[PDB]
Amino acid sequence: ELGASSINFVVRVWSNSGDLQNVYWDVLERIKREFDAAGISFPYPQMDVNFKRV
Amino acid sequence: AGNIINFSREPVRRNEFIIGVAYDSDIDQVKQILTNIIQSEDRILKDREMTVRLNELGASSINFVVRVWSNSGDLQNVYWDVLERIKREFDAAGISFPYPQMDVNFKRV
Amino acid sequence: LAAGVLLVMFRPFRAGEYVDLGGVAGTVLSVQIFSTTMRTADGKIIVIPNGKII
Ligand SMILES: CCCCCCCCCCCC
Repeated sequence: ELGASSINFVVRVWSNSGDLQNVYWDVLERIKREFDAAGISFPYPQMDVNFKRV
Repeated sequence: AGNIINFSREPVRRNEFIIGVAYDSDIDQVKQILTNIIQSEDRILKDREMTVRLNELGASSINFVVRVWSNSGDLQNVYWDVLERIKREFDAAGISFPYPQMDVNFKRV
Repeated sequence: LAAGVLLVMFRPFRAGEYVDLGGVAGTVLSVQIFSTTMRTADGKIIVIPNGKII
């Protein structure tokens, strides 16, 4: 999807019902670490402001 | 003709904290601080599961989740004590709870 | 009573199985004649009439 302030990626993976939450947490933490190290940036809410009556 | 949510039935219940810190906060430091906070409370049952780990990448912060079990009589008290201690430790350690954030791009300067 | 009999005969769930009986989720503790008892992940006990479940 092309969101308002970011482009959302989707990741879907299958795992045993006993390892669902654990794999979710591990993958999320690893995703954050890799993106921080690689350069990819999670963006804050964005907004273009046009000034008038300066 | 409806569900009957009984609380006083089970002698042990769970507390859930949602802590949102800045995006530059060290994950390892936050996890260690939370673990030390929840391991020093004597009213938190150590037999049960004590989960503290990154739970979500919010719009302005990364939310951590803390889950701890305690007797039904000590639920609210442990919640309040743990919340106050969390705030104090984060303030002393350096971790910062962020205000709502927003990137503004200027035009027609 | 009829719903409980049906749930005993046809077994959509058994004691110890995580289920979501219409907006409420938790491990099933026991199925009885008039209602079944489940324990939500939070740690509280919920009693649901069998007819509503069915
Ligand atoms: C009080 C009524 C008890 C009987 C409920 C009906 C059970 C029908 C089962 C049919 C299985 C094929």
